[PDB]
Amino acid sequence: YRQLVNSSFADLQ
Amino acid sequence: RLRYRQLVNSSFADLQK
Amino acid sequence: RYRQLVNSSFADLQK
Amino acid sequence: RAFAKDVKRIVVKVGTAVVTGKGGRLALGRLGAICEQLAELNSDGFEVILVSSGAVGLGRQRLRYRQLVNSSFADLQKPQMELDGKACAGVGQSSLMAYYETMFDQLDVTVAQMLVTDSSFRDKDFRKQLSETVKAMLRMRVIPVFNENDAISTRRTGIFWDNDSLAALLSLELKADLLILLSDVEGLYTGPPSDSTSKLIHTFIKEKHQDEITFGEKSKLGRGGMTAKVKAAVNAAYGGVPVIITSGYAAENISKVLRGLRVGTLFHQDAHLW
Ligand SMILES: Nc1ncnc2c1ncn2[C@@H]1O[C@H](COP(=O)(O)OP(=O)(O)OP(=O)(O)O)[C@@H](O)[C@H]1O
Ligand SMILES: N[C@@H](CCC(=O)O)C(=O)O
Ligand SMILES: [Mg+2]
Repeated sequence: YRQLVNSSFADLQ
Repeated sequence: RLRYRQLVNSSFADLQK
Repeated sequence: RYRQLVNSSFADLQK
Repeated sequence: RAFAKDVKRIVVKVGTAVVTGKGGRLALGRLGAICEQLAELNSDGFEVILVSSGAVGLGRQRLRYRQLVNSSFADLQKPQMELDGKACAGVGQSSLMAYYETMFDQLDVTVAQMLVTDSSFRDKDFRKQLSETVKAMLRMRVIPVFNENDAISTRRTGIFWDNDSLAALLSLELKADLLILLSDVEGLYTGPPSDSTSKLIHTFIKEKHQDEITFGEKSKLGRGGMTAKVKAAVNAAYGGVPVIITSGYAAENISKVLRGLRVGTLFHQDAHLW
């Protein structure tokens, strides 16, 4: 989660 | 392109599942 | 402040 | 409107309001109609010089989305600050020239990116070379797209930091016949158009329409709004260029003005003998 909350929409891509 | 659209429309609570 | 952002969509944040 | 017969060099001007509609989105509806009308005019033997504006809005919108895509969720916590005082402008001018090309490559009319600063102007020997260049470019049936470079400037006299005045100066320098100032409203009213007290006028008399023109209780400032527009028009008229202010949310109007159908407001140096 923290990773998800500390990620870039570009990263999420 | 469709993956981009899906990610643009998704809700953060949906990026976990 | 938090919950909204959590459930909102990247598009939405662009309002 | 008798001058409409003998005009073969016009300087139209689309303001940011005309170009952009919602959320830094090019008004494809308005811009397309205006470009189509300009292409039809060009074909009918008319030197059409286009002075456009709206790069700042497009740059602001695209740099917004280029922040949120490259932002961390934590960042989304606090409303982001100003994007920039000049970079939005840069990106937006790029985008606008891009659009124009794409559109003018459908009706086969070539355009050139001529960007001029206030310092470049006022430089002796510049007010000429620009002149000659623009003349040759018009001669090969090309439509220039003038603008004010807001990305390499240092202002943060001469041009009035507005394309509207830029239009005026260029028109006087390039020795144009007419300068059109397409805007959102149907012309120069007697104040704010919302209330019924303000009434549209059709000719700007020097000593008549300078007592009931507040330019809105609202002072635009950013684009100088109307006051600036009226000033530009007056200056252009005085130098020897008739100037007409008209709505731009309807391109068809341009043909009516050029053909002569009593539409808009006239800022003519022949006010006494009219
Ligand atoms: N005296 C007036 N009569 C009619 N409308 C007015 C008056 N004063 C202010 N306004 C309003 O303010 C606005 C001023 O428009 P403005 O000239 O700033 O747009 P613009 O030409 O796109 O500016 P720019 O291109 O420099 O960004 C008009 O849309 C008009 O509705
Ligand atoms: N900065 C905008 C125009 C600024 C203005 O409204 O005059 C551009 O370069 O296109
Ligand atoms: Mg203005």
